[PDB]
Amino acid sequence: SYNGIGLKSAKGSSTSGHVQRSLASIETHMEKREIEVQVSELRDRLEEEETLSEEQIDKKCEALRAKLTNEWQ
Amino acid sequence: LPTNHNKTKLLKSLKNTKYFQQTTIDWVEAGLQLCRQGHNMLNLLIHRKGLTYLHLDYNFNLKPTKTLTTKERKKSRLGNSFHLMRELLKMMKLIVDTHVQFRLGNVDAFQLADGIHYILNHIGQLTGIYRYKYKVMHQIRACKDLKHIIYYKFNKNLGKGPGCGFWQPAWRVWLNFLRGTIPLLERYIGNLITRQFEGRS
Amino acid sequence: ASDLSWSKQTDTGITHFRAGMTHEDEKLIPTIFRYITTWENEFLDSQRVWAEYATKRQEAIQQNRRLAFEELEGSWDRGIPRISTLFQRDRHTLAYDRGHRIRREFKQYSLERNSPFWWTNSHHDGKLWNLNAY
Amino acid sequence: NEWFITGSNDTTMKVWDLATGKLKTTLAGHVMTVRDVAVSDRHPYLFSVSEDKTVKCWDLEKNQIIRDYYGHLSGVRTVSIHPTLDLIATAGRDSVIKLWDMRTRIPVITLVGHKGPINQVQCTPVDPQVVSSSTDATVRLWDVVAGKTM
Amino acid sequence: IESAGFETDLRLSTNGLGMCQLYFWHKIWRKVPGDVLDKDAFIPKLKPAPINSLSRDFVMKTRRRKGISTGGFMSNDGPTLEKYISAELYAQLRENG
Amino acid sequence: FNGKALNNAIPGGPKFEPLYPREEEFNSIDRVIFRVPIRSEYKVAFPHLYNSRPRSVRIPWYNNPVSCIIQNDEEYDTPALFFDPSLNPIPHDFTLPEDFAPLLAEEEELIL
RNA sequence: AAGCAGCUUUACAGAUCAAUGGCGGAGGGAGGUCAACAUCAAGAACUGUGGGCCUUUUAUUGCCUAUAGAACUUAUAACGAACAUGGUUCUUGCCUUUUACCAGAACCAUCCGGGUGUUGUCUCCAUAAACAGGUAAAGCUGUCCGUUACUGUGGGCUUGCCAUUUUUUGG
Ligand SMILES: O=P(O)(O)O[C@H]1[C@H](OP(=O)(O)O)[C@@H](OP(=O)(O)O)[C@H](OP(=O)(O)O)[C@@H](OP(=O)(O)O)[C@H]1OP(=O)(O)O
Repeated sequence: SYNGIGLKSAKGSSTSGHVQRSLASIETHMEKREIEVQVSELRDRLEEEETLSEEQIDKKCEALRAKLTNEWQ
Repeated sequence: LPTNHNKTKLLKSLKNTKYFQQTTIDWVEAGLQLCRQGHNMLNLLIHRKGLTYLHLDYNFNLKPTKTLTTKERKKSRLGNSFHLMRELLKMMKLIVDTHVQFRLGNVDAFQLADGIHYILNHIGQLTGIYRYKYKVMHQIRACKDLKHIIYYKFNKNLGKGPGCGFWQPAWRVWLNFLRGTIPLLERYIGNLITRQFEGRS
Repeated sequence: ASDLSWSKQTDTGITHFRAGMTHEDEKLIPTIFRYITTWENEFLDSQRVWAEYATKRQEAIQQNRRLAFEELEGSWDRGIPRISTLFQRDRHTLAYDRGHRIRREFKQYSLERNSPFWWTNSHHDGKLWNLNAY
Repeated sequence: NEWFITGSNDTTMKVWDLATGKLKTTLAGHVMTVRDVAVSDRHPYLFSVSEDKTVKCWDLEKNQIIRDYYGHLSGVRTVSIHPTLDLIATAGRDSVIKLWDMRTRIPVITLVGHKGPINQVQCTPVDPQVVSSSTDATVRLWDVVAGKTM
Repeated sequence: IESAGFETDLRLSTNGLGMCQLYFWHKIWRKVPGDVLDKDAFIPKLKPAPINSLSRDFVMKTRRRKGISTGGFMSNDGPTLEKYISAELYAQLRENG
Repeated sequence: FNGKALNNAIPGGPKFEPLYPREEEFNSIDRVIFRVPIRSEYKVAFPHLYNSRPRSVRIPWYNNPVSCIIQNDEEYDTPALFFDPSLNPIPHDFTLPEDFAPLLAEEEELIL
């Protein structure tokens, strides 16, 4: 049985077994995200340039956050 | 798998007696003598049983001389063994007689090869072995199938017609048949000949 | 022929054809199923020709003429039961034949060789097929 | 002692289980009533006298018939595997014990002298090597070499 | 999923001269054409599914293998409504947008 | 041998009886992605992959390397070593004695 | 790879014409549609010799090691690059019962053949091969016989070559 179509055997059916193929077939959220980004940037800046102490960076970051808040109502 | 301790063969067990003798003859003489001796042996098998009205012709056609009784149809039927001998000797006599029709000067070597390839691909027509042993049909189908290959590789630019005589693989198929039914005929004819001499158990 | 791993699962389209009884000749032997009208195509036609007969009978009562069967020709061998039953020679005798279906169906319990047409009766239904064109 | 086989009149020997009482296989090579079954001691065989006139050998590494001992003149009733040689002792209705070489399937030594059908044959490793008994009320002790009732 | 024996196809088309080696070390992953959530995608049964309805096919049958679906009908995809959108306002806003 | 053991035809190959009479949730069309119709040449090529339940199946010989044999079929005109027309083109002090010869420098003929 | 030194060889010129010692010899080569005996389906799988270790008395099993050999087929596993047939049992077909069958399986066999080793015989061609002991077999051994064991010509190569830190031309 080629392609699983034909017989088990030509013997038994008493046919020829000649199987042939058929020719018939949100805004608030966004704002928040922005704020976060800004904060991150600030942090990065601090890291880059003179901010081994935490208080400074934290302070600056806080200020930035406050500013952002003010801006968004 | 073949047997490994088969030191005995047939002809090697017959050289070692005082009765068989070695010689060198032509193949055509060996074939004509096996035709003569096969005719004598089948004629004596017939004539020991008393079947003197079955005129076994020289081409190994068993024909009743007269129309029979039923008693002369019961003793004059024979099994697959005797008839299988008769049909293989028909086959061999066709082979040897085509080689004789060559050797006499009548027919060409090309026409010999086509005649042989006609024999070895019409055993089911020229002879009649298909009757008494039906697995011969396997080999007959194979011979027909070899015909169907060889006539469309011999005749690419030749079309249709006789003349093809590449008889080698059909010859191999009938030799493999004989390889199979040497011991079959040994047992069958051994039982028949011991019924003729020794008798029924 | 179709995929016998798939054919026991879904309604496969007829994607292949196995050859039924090949002969060496190319004899296109006609088959009996093409010369027998299928049942839906008998029953829609039966509703049509019996609507035509009931309309012609209502008109022939309105015309007060007896409906001779030279008019129904052409529709003489159509419909189940056949129109040719209506003008057979024993219609007054077969007027009183009731229960003939099961009488012909229970012949198999009292006959050794029942006819294989246990279901039809040409006295009450007529010949439902015609194979003289086959 | 993993199993015991019971030949029966429905021609089908069945191999039952001692510890559980289960079937495991069914050996149905005969066509007549299986009369005697004798499982070998030093061979993985199973000799099954039926009244098919056939003594069949069942190769228990295969559960197949391998050998069929023909030569009995009527129905056979009993087997007796000689426990320290390669021969089996089959006897039956034909009043004569046929010894059988298990290789060549030849009736080696016929044992002549019982009158009626022989019912039960037993083999010993030392002479009397065939202790048989028949319906003529005789328990004959056999000499396997001489073929005579000792 | 489309190369179920591309190698033997190149060998049997070219009568033995071709040779194919399929590999996945540059681990590339391409979008199947057609949407997942396309419930109005036609699915054939014996011929392969069309291209624009492939992914709807490639979801569904795998779901029927893993038991997350509930039968051989065209529903039981992965919707937003089954996971969290259970109140009617979220469902009607998602279908109304 | 795989075509015989799997009831399975090859176009040039012979047909046999099935060695096993095989009849009848898991492998239903509900759970089958139909992309590649499994031709029987797959089931004879890779017999353990494309066949649910094979047995008595001999492991088929997976391919030889790509035989690039040049046929030299020009009328006894080409030498034994030459650049065949089907071959792709290729797009790319210290002193010693004068009598320092290569190996096999005694003979001139590269081919015979 | 020219040569020289060295080693070996045969044709030798040579010392004894001894007692030595190597090599070779102590009844040939090619074969043959010659046969006889082994042997050829497997822990990938084989034997020789020797030691040692286990039974309740060291016997037939079975291992660990040491070395010398494994011819013949074997991996897309098999003596055969080819391929028949028969038996039993099961399952199909043809069916009208059996033989004869369809055609698959399983387990077995039977035939045409084949390889290798040894022994022997046969054919063709040749020709100190002397004496003594045995086995299943041979210069196996003892006595023994040619070139000859101490130089040179002629061939072959298993080698080396054609002072300035680590070897051979000075602590
Ligand atoms: O009858 P066709 O279908 O045309 O075939 C015939 C037929 O072959 P088949 O045995 O297969 O039928 C002949 O065989 P026979 O009639 O002799 O039995 C054979 O002739 P030969 O055997 O004598 O050779 C002949 O072959 P061609 O005529 O080419 O020699 C061949 O014809 P196709 O070649 O067309 O098949």
